[PDB]
Amino acid sequence: MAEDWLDCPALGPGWKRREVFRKSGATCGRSDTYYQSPTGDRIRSKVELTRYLGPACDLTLFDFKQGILCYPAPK
DNA sequence: GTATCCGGATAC
DNA sequence: GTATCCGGATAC
Repeated sequence: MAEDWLDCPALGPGWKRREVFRKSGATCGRSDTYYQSPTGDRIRSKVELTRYLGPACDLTLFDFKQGILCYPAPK
């Protein structure tokens, strides 16, 4: 178990992101990144992330393939 | 029972 | 047509 859990500053402390290069079947070869909340919540995408954070807390600067906030805020 | 992963579904 | 997110299923 434990494929590769890496930190995820795209949200805050506690968050963890992982990479999944498929395993087989038909979709084999695709890479899916899964990340768990910072203290209790399984999110598999940005929407799921926007859920535990609230609908008003959008995440357009969050990378679904990396799990990081490339840019914090403009002004 | 847990855990991972596979596959597709939907959307306008 | 593409893109993204979700869900369940299986596994032993």
